Amino acid sequence: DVVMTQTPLTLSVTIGQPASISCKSSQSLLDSDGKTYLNWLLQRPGQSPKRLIFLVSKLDSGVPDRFTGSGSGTDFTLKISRVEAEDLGVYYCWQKTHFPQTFGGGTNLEIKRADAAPTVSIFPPSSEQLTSGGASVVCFLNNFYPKDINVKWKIDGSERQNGVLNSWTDQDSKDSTYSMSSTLTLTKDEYERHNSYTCEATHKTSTSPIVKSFNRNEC
Amino acid sequence: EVQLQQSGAELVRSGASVKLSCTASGFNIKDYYMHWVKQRPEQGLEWIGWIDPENADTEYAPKFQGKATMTADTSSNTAYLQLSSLTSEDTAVYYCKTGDYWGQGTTLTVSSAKTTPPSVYPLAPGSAAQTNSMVTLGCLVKGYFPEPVTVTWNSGSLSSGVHTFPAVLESDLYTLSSSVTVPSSTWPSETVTCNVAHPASSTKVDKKIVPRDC
Repeated sequence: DVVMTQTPLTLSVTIGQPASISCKSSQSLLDSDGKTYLNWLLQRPGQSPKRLIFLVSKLDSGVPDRFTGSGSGTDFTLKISRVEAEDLGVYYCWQKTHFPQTFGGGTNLEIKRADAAPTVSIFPPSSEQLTSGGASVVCFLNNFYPKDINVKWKIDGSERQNGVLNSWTDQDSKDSTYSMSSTLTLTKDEYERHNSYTCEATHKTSTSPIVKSFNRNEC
Repeated sequence: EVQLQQSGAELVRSGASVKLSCTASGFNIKDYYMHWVKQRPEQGLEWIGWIDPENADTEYAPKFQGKATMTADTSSNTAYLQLSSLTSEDTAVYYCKTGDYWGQGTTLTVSSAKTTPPSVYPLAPGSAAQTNSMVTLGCLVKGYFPEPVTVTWNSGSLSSGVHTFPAVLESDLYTLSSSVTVPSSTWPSETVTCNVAHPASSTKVDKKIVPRDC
């Protein structure tokens, strides 16, 4: 199918400042009829998509003139002259020239704020869980900005990838930060064969990783 | 008043079929094509097909030919999307749309899992551990089916400083966690309890966080 690739994945915006989103198609969207069937959608969280542009550059009814679309061939751009609060959400490009019609992967507009380091907390498996024959180690990394963060688990000093489950909140409505949970699940037997457990976070706020650890034989 | 009203959420077992509906008001569905679109969080938006209710003509995306059947009941101004031989890959929001109007979407969940209450585990910090002016506690809510659970702290009285994470699917079961950050002045003298309701299993569990006082 025609692949629609959006750049960037996330755009950090400031209210009053411009924004630009790109869409590249794998094949020309110029129809043999001479028209180019490239649309833009906005989806706000938990809401249905709504079209703002059709035929590359035509604004839907009610769309403010702060929005402009351009493009031809394989390259398309959506511009917002000055971002407003109500513009935040995920924008998708959408081609109908080639059957079947296809959609880009989306570009999220999020609010820029000052960098904030994560608050990192680690928790051993509960005794209740350990009776189950399973063992989960939980790491919270809370209230950080920007959203880009790398989390690594170590067991007895060696990096561990298998058995990790991560989950992320959306940007907070009050403080514009992000939070994350990382859970490492082992069998009880494997858990009890090691002493040291570490959650390590790399985030731009510091050059060195944030390390939270426990040892089973310590407080 | 143009309005596309879609049918309610459905939860079905793998292999089943469902028939989603989309009822129009404020116009005649016979006048315009109706489309259906699938949306998943990871994989994104995918167009399924259209139907022309004026003549019942249909066109499907090749990938949905085996899977989707569109019909319309023009006498009741309703379009239907039947989805068959369902699998977990069909778990999605489905939208109907006509002209430049989208419906509100219908959530479809497809699974082979059996109803399972969560195992709820406390995430207790150390007491002797004095973590700056604030303390983070949590609960792990593991291996439940289906969604949703409802997580509260102190029976709903504690909402500030809470992060309840989106569920993720582990081997057909859901897991999530919730953290709460409280003033260290208050803890552990004021107790902290998570409450986790799972109506699908007739359960609601409370886990009081007891300080790990080594």
